[PDB]
Amino acid sequence: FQYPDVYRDETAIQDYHGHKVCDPYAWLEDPDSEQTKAFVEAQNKITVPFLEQCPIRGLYKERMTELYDYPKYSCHFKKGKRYFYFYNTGLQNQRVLYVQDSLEGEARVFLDPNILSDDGTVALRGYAFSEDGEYFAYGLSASGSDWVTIKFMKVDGAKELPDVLERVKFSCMAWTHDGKGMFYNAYPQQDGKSDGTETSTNLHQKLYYHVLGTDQSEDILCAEFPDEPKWMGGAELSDDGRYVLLSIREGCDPVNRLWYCDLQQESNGITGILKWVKLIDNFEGEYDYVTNEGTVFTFKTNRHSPNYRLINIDFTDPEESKWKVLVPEHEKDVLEWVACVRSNFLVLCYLHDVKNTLQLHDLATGALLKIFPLEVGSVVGYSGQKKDTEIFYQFTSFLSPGIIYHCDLTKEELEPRVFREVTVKGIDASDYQTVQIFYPSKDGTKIPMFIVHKKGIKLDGSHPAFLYGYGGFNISITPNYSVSRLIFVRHMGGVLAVANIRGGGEYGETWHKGGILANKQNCFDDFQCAAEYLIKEGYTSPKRLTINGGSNGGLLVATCANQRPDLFGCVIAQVGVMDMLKFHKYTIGHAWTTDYGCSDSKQHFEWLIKYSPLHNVKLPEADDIQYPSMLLLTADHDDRVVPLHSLKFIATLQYIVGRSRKQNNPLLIHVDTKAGHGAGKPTAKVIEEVSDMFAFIARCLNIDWIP
Ligand SMILES: O=C([C@@H]1CC(F)(F)CN1C(=O)CCN1C(=O)c2ccccc2C1=O)N1CCCC1
Repeated sequence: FQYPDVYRDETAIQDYHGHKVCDPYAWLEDPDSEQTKAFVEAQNKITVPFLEQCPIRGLYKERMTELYDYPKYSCHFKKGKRYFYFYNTGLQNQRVLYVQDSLEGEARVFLDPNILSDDGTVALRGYAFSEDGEYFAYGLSASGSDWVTIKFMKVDGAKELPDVLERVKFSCMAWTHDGKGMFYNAYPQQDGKSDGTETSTNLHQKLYYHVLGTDQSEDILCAEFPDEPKWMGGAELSDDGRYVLLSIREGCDPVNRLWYCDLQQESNGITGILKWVKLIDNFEGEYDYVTNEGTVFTFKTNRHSPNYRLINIDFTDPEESKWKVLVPEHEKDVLEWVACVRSNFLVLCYLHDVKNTLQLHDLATGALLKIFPLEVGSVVGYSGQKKDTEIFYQFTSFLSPGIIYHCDLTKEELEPRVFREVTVKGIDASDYQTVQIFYPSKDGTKIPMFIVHKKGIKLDGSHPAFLYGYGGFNISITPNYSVSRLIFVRHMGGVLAVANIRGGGEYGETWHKGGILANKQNCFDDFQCAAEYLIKEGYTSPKRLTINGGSNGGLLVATCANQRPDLFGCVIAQVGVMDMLKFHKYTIGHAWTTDYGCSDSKQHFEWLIKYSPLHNVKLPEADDIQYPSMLLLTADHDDRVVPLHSLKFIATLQYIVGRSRKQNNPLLIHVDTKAGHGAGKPTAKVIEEVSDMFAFIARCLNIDWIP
């Protein structure tokens, strides 16, 4: 196979604070052009076959269907007088929402998204029940877009209502307790397309209030910031449903603004812009509403608390030099989330060395009452509200699909018991072993990393290791269950390894801030030192190492291949960011500037320019050295991270590095149709994806298959 001829527009010179930089494939930024679509068809025209010629691709796909064909369950959660839970019988495209009148009664289907699209590309995204639990609202995203459409249903007898709301994106959903309507966000009718294939930027998001039974055209706009195109304010009601807490965001940082409105002070209902009272009118800290008792509101904050803590604010006595610390910041443990339950019970879930821990405190004083026992892993689900008298929480780990626990908090002795549990026949945990080491980075900083391998393997660098990482946006990559990665471990004798490099939140905002802006390069160094570790201690070798990542992840893997291509022999970047110069001009990109910086700033341009994947591709100077096999994966409806990044990055690779004679390794790309950034991808498509990713690896590193 030969790489297709791509037209280079050498006249595309733009001036960044003096420096002149060329973008000969800037024409790839037009999704609807004939040239772009020819480029796309042409690339998939050489990748599809390639991927299909590997026989393992069928062995993998077959083992995937089987092993992934197990009952996936969500936590039961009570709304009103009925119970609810999502459930997938095994290989169903999208999870279904079942309902029951009693934890012991038979349960029926309440919402089956599977009947709205022959191929599972229409998916539920976001949902909100009325306070009474008698009305349901849900948004559905087509083809993977972020764009959503909210419909309404009457819980009793599952009735469809004529209500429909369009042009919704990154919106909240809050029902007033009077059950009259719902708060939501929508954008201004922009010229062009609005289905997820466009790249137009998103600004001027407003807060509107839909009154059930009316046309969207009659909705009440409740808040807008016309002087600030980027601010995005979500709303929600206090537990007593008297206050509306509006959280104003600008960028992806864990900081917001807290404005409130005493519903009981509105001259006569919600008739327009609200009389917002500006409590926290600055972006210096995160304020997360937990619950409130009267005017006393309790919020999870990080204000002078890198690891987060708890505070009480009386709205009558707002002055900061008065807030009362309920639960002080833990010197080393990070406070992930807090939930109020059974009125005065508080459930906090900490992150102790990238491991979740579940405790239970007293809202009144904050004293610790109980510790819920969990193995090493992650708590992935929870269900317990102020009015509930019971909790439900899901536990997952590298080797455990999941365990749902239950707990009746009305009992004197708080003893929790297994509610639901599920094992994946075909796999035997006792055969694998999880270890967590701490390796040092280029600067001394000890970085954590988990490693799953079979028991008994001899460290002689003879195994193919899959190294994963993300690094950024305060996201913490904790222990999860991936059948698709285990198969790799047992059917290709591979070594799984996940690194928690700086930029993430595993260690408060100081871990987040140590891998962003002027220190972004700290994650690439952090993630490189991980390959060097696995390789040094004989887990694997350079030619048999694979590094995956997507979104912020994919940028990481793409930059590490550009900086140290001699370290890995395979790279798989999914829907990643590649153009660090023009990234902020698309869809919601402007919100990422808080982690990367802005090419618009003479000072930010210098950090970016040095690592921007698309602008640092180079032919290795050493004779015996070449680029690792690379597979970029992206879809046409990814409006989160528009395809132009990968599209442009691939044209560049095949040209600069691809066309030389010493480069035997492949530089392929695969553009999926009817799929977006990742969320909501139907099962079928999911399976198909991993089969490629791993087939590619097998053909590239020449890996045999182990029955
Ligand atoms: O998608 C993203 C970044 C980093 C993230 F944290 F993962 C999520 N993200 C965001 O861009 C998230 C965008 N986003 C908001 O800012 C927001 C405000 C209120 C409600 C809903 C939303 C929402 O989806 N990226 C892809 C490339 C790297 C960053």
